[PDB]
Amino acid sequence: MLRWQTAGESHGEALVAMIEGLPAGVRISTDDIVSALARRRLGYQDKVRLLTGVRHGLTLGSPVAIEIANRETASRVALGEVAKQFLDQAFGIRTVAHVVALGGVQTNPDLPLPTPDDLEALDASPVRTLDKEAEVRIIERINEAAADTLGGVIEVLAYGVPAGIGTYVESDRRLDAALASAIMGIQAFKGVEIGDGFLARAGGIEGGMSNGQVIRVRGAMKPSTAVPAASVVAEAMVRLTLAKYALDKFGGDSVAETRRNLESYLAS
Amino acid sequence: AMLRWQTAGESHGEALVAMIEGLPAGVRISTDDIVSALARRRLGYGRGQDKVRLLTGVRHGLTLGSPVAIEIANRETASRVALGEVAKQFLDQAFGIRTVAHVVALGGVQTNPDLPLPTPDDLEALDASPVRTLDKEAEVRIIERINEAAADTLGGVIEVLAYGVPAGIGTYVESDRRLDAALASAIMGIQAFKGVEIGDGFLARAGGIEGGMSNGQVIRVRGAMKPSDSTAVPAASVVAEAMVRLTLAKYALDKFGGDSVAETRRNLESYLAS
Amino acid sequence: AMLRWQTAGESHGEALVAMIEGLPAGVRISTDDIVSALARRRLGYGRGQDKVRLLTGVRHGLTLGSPVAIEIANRETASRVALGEVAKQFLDQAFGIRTVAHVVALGGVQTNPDLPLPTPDDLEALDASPVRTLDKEAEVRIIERINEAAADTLGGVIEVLAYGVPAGIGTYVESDRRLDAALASAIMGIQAFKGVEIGDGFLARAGGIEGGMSNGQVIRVRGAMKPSDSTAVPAASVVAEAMVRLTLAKYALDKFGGDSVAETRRNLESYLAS
Amino acid sequence: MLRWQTAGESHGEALVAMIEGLPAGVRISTDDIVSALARRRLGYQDKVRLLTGVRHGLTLGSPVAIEIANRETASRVALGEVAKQFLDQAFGIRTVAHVVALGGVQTNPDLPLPTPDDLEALDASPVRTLDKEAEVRIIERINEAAADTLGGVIEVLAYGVPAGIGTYVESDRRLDAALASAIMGIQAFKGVEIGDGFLARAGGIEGGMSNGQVIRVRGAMKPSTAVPAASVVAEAMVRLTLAKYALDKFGGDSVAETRRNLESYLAS
Ligand SMILES: [Cl-]
Ligand SMILES: [Cl-]
Ligand SMILES: [Cl-]
Ligand SMILES: [Cl-]
Ligand SMILES: [Cl-]
Ligand SMILES: [Cl-]
Ligand SMILES: [Cl-]
Ligand SMILES: [Cl-]
Repeated sequence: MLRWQTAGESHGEALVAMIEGLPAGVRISTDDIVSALARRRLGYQDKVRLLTGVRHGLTLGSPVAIEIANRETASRVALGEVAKQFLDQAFGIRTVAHVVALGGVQTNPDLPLPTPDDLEALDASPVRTLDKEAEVRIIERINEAAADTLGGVIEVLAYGVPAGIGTYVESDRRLDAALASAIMGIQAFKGVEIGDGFLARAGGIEGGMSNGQVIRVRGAMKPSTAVPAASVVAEAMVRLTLAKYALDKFGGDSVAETRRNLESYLAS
Repeated sequence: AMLRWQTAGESHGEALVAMIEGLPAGVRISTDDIVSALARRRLGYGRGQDKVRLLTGVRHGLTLGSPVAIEIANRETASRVALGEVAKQFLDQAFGIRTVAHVVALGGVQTNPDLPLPTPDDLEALDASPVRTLDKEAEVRIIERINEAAADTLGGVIEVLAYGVPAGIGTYVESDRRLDAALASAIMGIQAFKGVEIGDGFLARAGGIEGGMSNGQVIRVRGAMKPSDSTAVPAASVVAEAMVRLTLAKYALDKFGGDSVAETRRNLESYLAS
Repeated sequence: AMLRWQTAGESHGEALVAMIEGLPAGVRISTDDIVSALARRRLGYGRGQDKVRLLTGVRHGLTLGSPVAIEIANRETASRVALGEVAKQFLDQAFGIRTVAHVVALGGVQTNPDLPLPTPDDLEALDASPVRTLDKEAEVRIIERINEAAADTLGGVIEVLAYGVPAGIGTYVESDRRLDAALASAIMGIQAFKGVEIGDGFLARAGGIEGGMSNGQVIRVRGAMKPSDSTAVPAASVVAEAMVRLTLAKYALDKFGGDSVAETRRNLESYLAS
Repeated sequence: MLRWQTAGESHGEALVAMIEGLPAGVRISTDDIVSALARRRLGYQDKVRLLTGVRHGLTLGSPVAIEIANRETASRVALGEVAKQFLDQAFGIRTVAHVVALGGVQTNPDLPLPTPDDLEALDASPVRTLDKEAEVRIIERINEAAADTLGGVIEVLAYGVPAGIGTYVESDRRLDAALASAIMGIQAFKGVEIGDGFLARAGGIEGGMSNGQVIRVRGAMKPSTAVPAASVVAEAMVRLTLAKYALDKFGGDSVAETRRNLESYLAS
């Protein structure tokens, strides 16, 4: 079972993150993590060590512990980076995060959904959106406001998820249940939807199981603005939950065995 | 032992079975209580009896502290509603916690938010309403809206409110163990639910949970669902109530413990004296 | 979902109830199988009927994949023995794993270790023996020993053997998740048990588990217990067998999975082809 | 719930141990841990950092992570040291570990049981026993043997445990069940007993619950000798299980609240 723990005080010598149950063969580097941490600072000099579980840039199958030199989101974002690598390398699964509403201003829903290829443009946007018209209105609104007190709605999309991850049983063990819980557990979040949700299309989860479509998770939040950073942190938690459920369903001891189990299932 | 439960049964086998472990000795519970809560899951506006046995864990009308197994005669929601009736009796007797469920929107037709929140004393009236709301005005539009539609295909929004929850249940740690996270999970795990809010979230007020923990105010949980010939939404609210109760029972039991309703009651009384 | 089980019932209430979740569809199981396994828990040398319902999870004699609830008519060991009968049928049908239980010592009187180990084909003979051993010589001394004693106060050592377990079940990681650790826990959690060995441990042979994992040999688990007018030891062996089976079912299900006995069987067949 | 994880490769830059759910107020230092690690080397230059969860020599209530600079038992022994501090400071509970048989030679059971005050004498004994007659026979036997292949039986005693920790319910959640599992999960162990066990007085656990007596746990093992080190490692795991169960039964958020909950229960 993929399991993780974080540690470290706002003003201490280090933050520690530890993840267990990841298979051997995942390519992960400290520069990957430094890069993932920089992204958390974005919105209108991190040092990382991989202490255990890695040799020659690959996971070994043992527990991976990360030391980050410095409330904090760093350690969760670091874990999300490891989860990101694993999901892509083992399954072709990739996520995207963006802000779809901030301070009451909505983005245009008729516009194309962002994709993983839009990552550079989203990092470049001060409020993490491709909707250039909404962005300038959001910026105006931020400037009329203190900044970190404004609310918003964020969205995380997951591509390449194969159908069949989750359970048909009605319980918190369903995939939409686990995701809803992962988001709402983030400070400031007050709501979560799968797809159109309250507006109701399914958002890629139907009857507790992924259906093969894009998974669209939205989180409402209400506590220099904090909304873009929240989208990034939420992406980390969505990645971790997705990694956990995908590994439970197709898990092998090495990334190569894991793909091999995906191709088997997918060929029947 | 954490409060833990399980259900079983096929929609056309002889019986449905529900089991719950971790409940303290001394909860006052009867088959009658359950037959009653089961009746309510059938209410709902349309346009076109239950037998219960307490197989284990109860003696002389009171829980023993051991696992309680319930046989309900015969997807099903009965075993969960039954379970919520047991949680209801525990919450009220040990903590004076009571919940209420109502439909705040159905098929696009919203109710009026200004109207005062329903309270537990409004139960009989809520059961009497075909669409489970106190908004007479809205009830007629919703009925109109159902009539112009197949009924059970319409979705809506439900609300569950919890009165009397003391402050300090849940945790500051940002994780799954937060009370708001567990409730989101409890709702979202019910078939057809696509959304969940604490307070007026997507529009916002904390809804009684701040920083992962109950603050003493009324707790408000909303859920959006979208699936004779009746609508499914009022019943969804009754099921959501069942799961909110179970979660609240679990978390309250964890904080105030006790091997008996009396001891649990004393631990709360003690905690509130600081 | 991990194989998971729960029992309930009071020693003088209407029924005992046992429930097990996570079992694959297609296990062949009948009330009859259970009445039978329940009869065996009563065997034991002395000096001075069961009704079973499969309330859920079974249709046309086969498991459905959903939770299985069992009502046994009426401390008790019946619900665990019932549960072990279900695990027995699963183990044998999905993996060809079968177990045997026997008493290797009682009241200080040891059996002879040189004699060949009992096999599953020795069941009928083991049931026929008042002290559940194939050591005719020892059986008479034990009976002698019981006679010179209150019978149920005498302790002893029991052994459970598991044939056909494939290699690779459990883990290398030094923790609770090792197969030998889980079995130690399964036994030690039974009332009166004070000791547990894998193989000939205290005297030593691996007993089929090395480095936290099954190696393909026969698995051997020993347990030391010390509490008409019969001895309790032969029945303890039957209960220990029930818990060893459940643990083995859990761990095997975790490694070979499958939503059906057929699919699980194919995953093992696949694993053994490397 | 007291929860711990360990990480680190036999030949890597560090070993990491992390423990969560410990209350604020436990006095613990890196010198305590260095000392506990030295004890593991004993039998016929460790550097430790407390990365998180501690300030002014006291736990804060958050997760405690430990870095140890170097199969390994170091990280478990480190966790046992933290567990030791907590158990003594919160409950007056203290443990002892010793070898009661090695290579077939038995110690004298008529002799006084060791106590926590016997710690210096036990560390000083090359085979961890107060039975001086048995010790020289054990040493002879070791010398007649390769050394690390000899088996033995170890014992861990726990003093000051209050009656009532565990459960009467027949399951692996009983205290004797949890302890049996903690020992047997250690490599090389093949058997565990509570009290006289197979010999059968109760060894301090009756009907799944501690009874107020001394808890006596024995572990049979069969893989320069390794038996004394195994006794120390087993003590670490017994400490952790005891800490976990005691905290579940009387746990408060600070050591002071925890004692206070013990005195309450104990006064009724
Ligand atoms: Cl990407
Ligand atoms: Cl907004
Ligand atoms: Cl609606
Ligand atoms: Cl009471
Ligand atoms: Cl004996
Ligand atoms: Cl099948
Ligand atoms: Cl000490
Ligand atoms: Cl020995």
